[PDB]
Order: sequence, then C-alpha cells, then structure tokens
Amino acid sequence: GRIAIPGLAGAGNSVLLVSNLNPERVTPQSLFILFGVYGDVQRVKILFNKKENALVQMADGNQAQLAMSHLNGHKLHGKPIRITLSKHQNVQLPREGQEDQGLTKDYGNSPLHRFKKPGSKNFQNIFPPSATLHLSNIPPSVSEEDLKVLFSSNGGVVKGFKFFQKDRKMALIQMGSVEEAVQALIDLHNHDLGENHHLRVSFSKSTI
Repeated sequence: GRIAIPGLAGAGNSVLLVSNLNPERVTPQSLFILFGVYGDVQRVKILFNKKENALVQMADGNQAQLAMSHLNGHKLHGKPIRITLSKHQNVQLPREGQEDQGLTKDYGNSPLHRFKKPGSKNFQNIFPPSATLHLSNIPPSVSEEDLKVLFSSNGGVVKGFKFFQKDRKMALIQMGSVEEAVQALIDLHNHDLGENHHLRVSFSKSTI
C-alpha cells in the first residue's frame, strides 16, 4: 500500500550495522572510532563468529548515515565495506554466548566527544577520507617531537607535522594515506597519556 514517500517525520533511527567484515581485521575499537567521530557512538556490539556483521548503535539517522556515507568504500583495513542499517530500538545487554569477553560493550556518553554541543548538530569538522589527522589535548609536558614521535612509532608515513587554528594548544599531522592516518587514529584516540588527559584525534580539513 502507501509508500513512494516513507520518512522526514519519523526519519532517523540511530542503531546501525557494519557488514562485509573480513574476520580477523575487523575489531571492536576500530569500529567505535569511526562512528564516534562522524557522530557520537552510543553503544557497540559485534556478531563475533555469527553473521560477518557489527552492531554499531549510533547518535541518530543523519549520523549513522554519514558514517555509512564516509565508511562506504573507505576500505579501512581493506575490504569493500557495506556498513548499512537496522532501526533496532536500543541495545540492552543479551547473552552468555554474547557478553563474556566484550562482543558486547556499553559505551553510552563517552566523554572524548570533540562535538560537546549541548543540543546542536553543527557538523563543520568530520571530513571524508583524507591522510591529515587533527590532534588535541597536550598538557605543557610533551611537544610536537613527542606527538609526531607517536604517529612515527606506530609504523607511519608522517607527511607533515603542524599547530591548529590561530590559538595554538592543539596540533595537526599528516600521514601519507588514510589507510595509515586512519590506522594511526585508531592508535592514538584516547592514547592513555595519564590521569585521564588521554589523546583526542580525528580527520582535518587544514593542511600541510
């Protein structure tokens, strides 16, 4: 019956899926990271050895969408991705089978953000697959040497290395690839600096 216009009103749903997993190469935190940059990931599930899927419960529709829009042939690890949808309400903690190790996890309101909009959706930052990673939070201890020594000890192509808009606390770097600048993120986001001043990292619009 009544379709050829389903949506607007009731549209957006927050709960995603992640499919076309290679087994090995996809992890629970690789996944958190990108959903949690594109949006603000709410809670994170895996189908371990069940489907070659991930259930990734996102911030809302236009969030979820962007992560599916950006991920969709971002070849993270290096399989043609097919992250799609679920609608599925929320996730509340399941199964023996299921939880035991951290197939499940409960990420709720992770405090890293970078958004921290009080009930905004502003969207300036996000930037589709580029090699140039935005770095933040530096106490008066480390420097560009040590931040750059970090994207240099992970394996890295570290193209360039900089300081942000005007102000200058924040830091910017560029690897050679996303394949890398992505991998290097998954490394450095919330990089356990010490006493909860852990590293914040994403994909920048500025340059080198």
